[PDB]
Amino acid sequence: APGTCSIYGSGHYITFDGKYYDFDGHCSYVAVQDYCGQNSSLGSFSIITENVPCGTTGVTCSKAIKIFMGRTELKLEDKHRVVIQRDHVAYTTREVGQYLVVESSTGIIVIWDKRTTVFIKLAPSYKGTVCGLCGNFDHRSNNDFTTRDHMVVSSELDFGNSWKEAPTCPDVSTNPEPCSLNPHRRSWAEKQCSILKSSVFSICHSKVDPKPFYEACVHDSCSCDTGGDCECFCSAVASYAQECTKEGACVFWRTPDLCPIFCDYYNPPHECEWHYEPCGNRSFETCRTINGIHSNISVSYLEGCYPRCPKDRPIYEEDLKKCVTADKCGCYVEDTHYPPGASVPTEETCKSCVCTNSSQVVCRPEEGFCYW
Ligand SMILES: *[C@@H]1O[C@H](CO)[C@@H](O)[C@H](O)[C@H]1NC(C)=O
Ligand SMILES: [Ca+2]
Repeated sequence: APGTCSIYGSGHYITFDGKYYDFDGHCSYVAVQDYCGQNSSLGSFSIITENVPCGTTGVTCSKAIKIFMGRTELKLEDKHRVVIQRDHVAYTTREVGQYLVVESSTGIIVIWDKRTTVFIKLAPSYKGTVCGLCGNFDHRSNNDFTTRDHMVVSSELDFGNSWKEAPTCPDVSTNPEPCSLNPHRRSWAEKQCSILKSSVFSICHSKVDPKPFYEACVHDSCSCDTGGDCECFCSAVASYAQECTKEGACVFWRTPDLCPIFCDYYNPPHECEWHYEPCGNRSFETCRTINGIHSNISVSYLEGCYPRCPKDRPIYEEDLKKCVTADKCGCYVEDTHYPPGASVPTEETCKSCVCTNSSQVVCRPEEGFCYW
């Protein structure tokens, strides 16, 4: 029973609690934090999305995600996870299918597709104790629009604006209407996006209502008018797929003509490792699934290109893109991978260290005084 916030395409949001709503601000904003009480200082983590305008109609798209876990700051930007400041909470950074996943010992998962979409998973412990654009995760939709000042509002725009992180950003006064703005895109938009209501997604229509996702798929196909509309369309179908695969109803919607994916590209010369899985596979073992964070909270189900490793080397080792035996993974220290044999660094005195040929990190003193 975790909660999931979604932020995708050109300004669409799904609170932990099931409220769909659009908001298009050109600022950084608080997707969710637990600094939500009366005290400035009382809380743990904030997750920020930096949004930018995308297209000419005035909509805005998510471009980066900032993660604060206590005094630690991470950014997801330019297809990377980069570290801005660190002193220590534990997090691990895996690539999973299409996505890039940051996972923390404290119940927090960020799932990012390296473009406009992010999912945020919180462990059930956080119920009630969060706030921001994702709501407060208390099973009640009616009340997610709580301003940073603890007032309830009906206005999408007041809500969103009160969760801006830099006060010099201007406020939003209007919610753009891209299809009326760009009627010459209405037809293509409604045709492509009509897959979401078609037979292909039949099984999911019991579990997830496709109206909001269809409407945002059209929104975006009209608003992506500067280049690259097929990525806005495909992103928008994929967000729906996800909710399905979550709520049980994995759909194989991709085809060579519609939103093709090129997993075969990653295959070496005479091999057939890499393959598209539309629902992941739950028993996917990587070197980082085994030696990093192990939360109750599942990410296996994401679509992407996955490798198939042999019996003789069942464990995919992300960092060197090779298959290996569990004991030849290497070492992880502060989410940094050292291979067997490599030397592991040490802000400690007279103490040298090594990652062994068995994926353990062990240290040795140096008597050059200092001893055992
Ligand atoms: C909470 O606010 C009080 C003042 O209301 C302040 O003394 C305190 O340092 C703040 N943070 C805490 C107690 O962690
Ligand atoms: Ca709520």
